[PDB]
Amino acid sequence: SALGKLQDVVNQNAQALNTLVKQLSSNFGAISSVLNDILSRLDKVEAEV
Amino acid sequence: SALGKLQDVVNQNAQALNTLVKQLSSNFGAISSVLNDILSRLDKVEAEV
Amino acid sequence: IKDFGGFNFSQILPDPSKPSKRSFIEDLLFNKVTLADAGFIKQYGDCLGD
Ligand SMILES: *[C@@H]1O[C@H](CO)[C@@H](O)[C@H](O)[C@H]1NC(C)=O
Repeated sequence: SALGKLQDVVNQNAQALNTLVKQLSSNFGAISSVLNDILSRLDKVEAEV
Repeated sequence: SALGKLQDVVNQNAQALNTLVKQLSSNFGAISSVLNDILSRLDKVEAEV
Repeated sequence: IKDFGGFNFSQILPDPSKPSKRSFIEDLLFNKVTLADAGFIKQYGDCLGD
């Protein structure tokens, strides 16, 4: 019984970690896109000035 | 046999988590450097204008 | 900015073709119900006396 409970806990933790990794990758892609757009706007403003 | 398999799974998960933490720290340092450079450029542009 | 795609957390038994091994451990049924003797334990012992 204890081994089954521990296995279920480990499986739940693994699923949670997979979801966390997916959400982290999505958020990092979004942040990278935002930073690229910010750098482009900065370069444009500097050139215009 | 089940205990050995579970121990191997836990060790693999721990190694993966360590690698994830290292990569996360590296990416956060990179993002912090990018944000610092962006803030410096913003201050410079504001002062120049 | 490296992507987090190489992190594959493995499970124990996600879907191993649904084995469903029936153990059915009958350890409680392994009791020794020993039979009694041929008597002369309470009847003869009380009938003989001294
Ligand atoms: C992890 O590996 C298993 C088999 O090794 C595969 O079925 C699964 O799709 C992989 N998951 C990810 C997120 O790469």
